[PDB]
Amino acid sequence: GQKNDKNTLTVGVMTMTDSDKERWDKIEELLKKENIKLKFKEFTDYSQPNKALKNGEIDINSFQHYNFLNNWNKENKGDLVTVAETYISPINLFSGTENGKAKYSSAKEIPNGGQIAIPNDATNESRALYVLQDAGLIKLNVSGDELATVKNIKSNPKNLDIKEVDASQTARNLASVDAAVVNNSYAVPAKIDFKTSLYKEKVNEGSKQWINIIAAQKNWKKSKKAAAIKKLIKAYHTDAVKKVIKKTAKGVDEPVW
Ligand code: MET
Repeated sequence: GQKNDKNTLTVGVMTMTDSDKERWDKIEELLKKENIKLKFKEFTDYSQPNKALKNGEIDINSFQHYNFLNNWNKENKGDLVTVAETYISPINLFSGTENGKAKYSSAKEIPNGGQIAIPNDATNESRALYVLQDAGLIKLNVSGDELATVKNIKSNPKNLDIKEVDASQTARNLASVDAAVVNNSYAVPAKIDFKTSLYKEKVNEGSKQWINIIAAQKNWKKSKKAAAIKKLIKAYHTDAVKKVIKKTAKGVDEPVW
């Protein structure tokens, strides 16, 4: 059956944006030459694909950054591994909206006692708190690779309430809160207007932790899928695919190969 078919790979992804479709189209097209067939399982929530991969419902996934992976392994006693890097996806603080329009043109306009929604998984929660500091809204007593929670807020001059919600729910909150940090995987399908960005995460040598990856089981190299996974990586790391991602996700996803 499929799990023991050397020429089929089942890939776990989030609900596909148009740019996701186009890039996986090109990968598929390139993999015909190798007689590999791709199948996709789409997930709606970040807690799902690593569970599905451990359970062997999928052969690899392509949805997360290194941090999320390491953290997920820890919370779950998992042993999933990184097989390759894909793109980085600098995250934004987006203005809350009223009848669809931005309430604020810059972070400094966020009112005293206002509310900001962020992801509630350790690594994206922390990522978002670092963006708030960069946007000039808060100060943290922790720096660099060190994880942050609300407990690390040592300055909050506008007395903002930080509402920790699921990464999948930050977008939905924008109509109810003053601003939210929203992963692009969610921001694009929610059809958020990116003019409402009040701050875009910066990319430096310290951003390797937010590089997205393809993940597999620890023993994938001894599995029926080893050859197909290697071929998939070669197909992903082409100019053809790099061009597709840059064209269709310029400023959203940036290939790192
Ligand atoms: C599930 S960890 C977050 C991954 C998302 N694609 C990002 O780079 O923000």
